[PDB]
Amino acid sequence: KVVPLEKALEVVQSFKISPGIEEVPIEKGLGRIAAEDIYSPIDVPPFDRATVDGYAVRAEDTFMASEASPVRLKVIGSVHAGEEPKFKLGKGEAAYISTGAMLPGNADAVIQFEDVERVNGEILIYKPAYPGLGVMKKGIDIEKGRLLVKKGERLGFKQTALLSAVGINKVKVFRKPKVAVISTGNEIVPPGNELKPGQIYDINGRALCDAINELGGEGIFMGVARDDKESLKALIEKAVNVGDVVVISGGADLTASVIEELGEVKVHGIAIQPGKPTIIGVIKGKPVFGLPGYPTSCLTNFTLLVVPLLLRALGREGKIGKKVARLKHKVFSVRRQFLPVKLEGDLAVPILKGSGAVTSFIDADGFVEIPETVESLDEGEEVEVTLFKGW
Repeated sequence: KVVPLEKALEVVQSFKISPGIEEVPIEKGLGRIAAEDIYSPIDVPPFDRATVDGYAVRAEDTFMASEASPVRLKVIGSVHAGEEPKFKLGKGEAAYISTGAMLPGNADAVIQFEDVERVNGEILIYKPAYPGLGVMKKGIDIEKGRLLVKKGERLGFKQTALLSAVGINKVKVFRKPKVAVISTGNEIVPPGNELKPGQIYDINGRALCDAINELGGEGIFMGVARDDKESLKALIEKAVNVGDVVVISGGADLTASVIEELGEVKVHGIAIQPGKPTIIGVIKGKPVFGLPGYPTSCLTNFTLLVVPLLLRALGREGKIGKKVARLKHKVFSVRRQFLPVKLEGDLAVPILKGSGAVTSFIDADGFVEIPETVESLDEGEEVEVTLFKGW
């Protein structure tokens, strides 16, 4: 019973994963996803600071200053980096102050060191200053209450430094959605083991787990399941207990039947190429996906069906990377299909069968969706390409 992609998409949208929220020290925030917006808790700078070395003054005391009749101010103190001024300026009084230091009480301007003449513990001013001169006022860099980090934003070194800059040492991030991954096939064996003729090593299990780790979740490899009822049912049961989501690869009706008896199968077959036999169900409230065994097909279906679910769980609901490009060759195609392509600059190079399953996986940078109609893609004509994340 094949159903359109849109329906399968609506079904996944109906699912909702809530990994929960946790607080981690700021030094452990790198790579995590912010669970909610974060607004600056303080003004930056947190006080009026001098922007040059010179003399803090009450601007008004310099209004009558002229080259002919300079104003004379008495230097009564000083303010250096890190100090909280414990005095204020009276009329006709000034204070030496270094760049970055806090202005003493009543001061509203700083006159550069070179623009005054020092005499007997006093200074001569020949030009009137104005409030704000030589000063970075409190909150002019970043106003208290300003949005610093958005919900769903990944914390890179700039974000963690920013939070540190405003005194934040604990941040609320989404716990990593756990995805239990299973590889199915009588020919599959885990790496490290010796191969017997006829067997191959798992590739999708590791690929899925790490892609999941990369997007922000926690990929847990449950292992390899033989293509039979007992083996598969036992592993799916364990997967359902350790993860919030279960993903199985091994296609290209046993898995569907196992899911059907452990829970419910919402989708069984999708009107697309590849992924025709793709399964989507629910066991004990947890989404379960049965994807194709062919590497690029598993990757394509993973991106189309599982990624949106995971992104939404991380408040990234709608974070798919797309890029336009022109084909390097003509493409013939029947049913709605997604063609794996390699991006060699601004041109999309269609990937072929004979190149091999692994080589195709390596070369696939993304896919181009060709309408259920059909026709030919011809050369160039620019096509939208959904990329397979990155790195």
